[PDB]
Amino acid sequence: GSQACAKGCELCSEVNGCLKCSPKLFILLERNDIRQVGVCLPSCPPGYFDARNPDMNKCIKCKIEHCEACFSHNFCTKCKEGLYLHKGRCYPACPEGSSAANGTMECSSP
Amino acid sequence: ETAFVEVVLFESSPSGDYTTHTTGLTGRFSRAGAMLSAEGEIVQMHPLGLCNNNDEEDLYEYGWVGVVKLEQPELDPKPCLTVLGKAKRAVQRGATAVIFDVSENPEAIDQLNQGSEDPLKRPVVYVKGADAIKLMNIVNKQKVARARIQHL
Repeated sequence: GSQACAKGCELCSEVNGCLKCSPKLFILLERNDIRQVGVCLPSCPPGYFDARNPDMNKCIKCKIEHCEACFSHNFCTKCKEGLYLHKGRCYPACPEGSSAANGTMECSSP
Repeated sequence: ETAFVEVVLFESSPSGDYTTHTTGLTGRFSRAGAMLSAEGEIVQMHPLGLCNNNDEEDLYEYGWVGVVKLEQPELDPKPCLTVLGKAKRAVQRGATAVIFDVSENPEAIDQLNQGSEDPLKRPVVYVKGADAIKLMNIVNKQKVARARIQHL
């Protein structure tokens, strides 16, 4: 730990990595081994989404499976081709209950 | 209220036997949690790592030992959670124990030991000085480590 912090990082730690990013940038928590370190990014990597906060910009891991872009960690906005989107989640087949079926791609009725 | 912390590094041989290497360091049990023994896989948590929505970042197998290096209070003017809040969150997320590094934030000790509420069912331990530096050195260098918290 012989050098200053990272490019877009204004508050740094040896252990914790980056603590605070430049206002435009996003902080992302990277788990490498035991360590969890802050890292400053211009954009969120795939798997993560753009959690737009008034206090800190975060890249948050999406937890929904077969999802390419999610509104939150458990709600999904768009599902990978060619899966159907029921209540925030992705399915290879519309769940049991009513269903879209063109119905362009989102499962309604309930 | 002394807590003995053993950090265990382990390696597997082809045969199937485990070789271990252990180092000791000391801390104190805090009133935030029970004064019980605990053992578990070490997981370092970033300050922001126990915050809202980030919590559900990843899932760990139940029974991990959270390790948190606290920053100087000016570097964290807007904490998402109190230290107690962080401990509680960690335990809710399957921590068998929580260890705080309070060298840069000694004041946190007072926040841990002086709480109006029910102490957690799991141990909350803090470390400082050479012990904290030792623990952090292990955390930084090693890929995997098991922690054993002993006494009282």
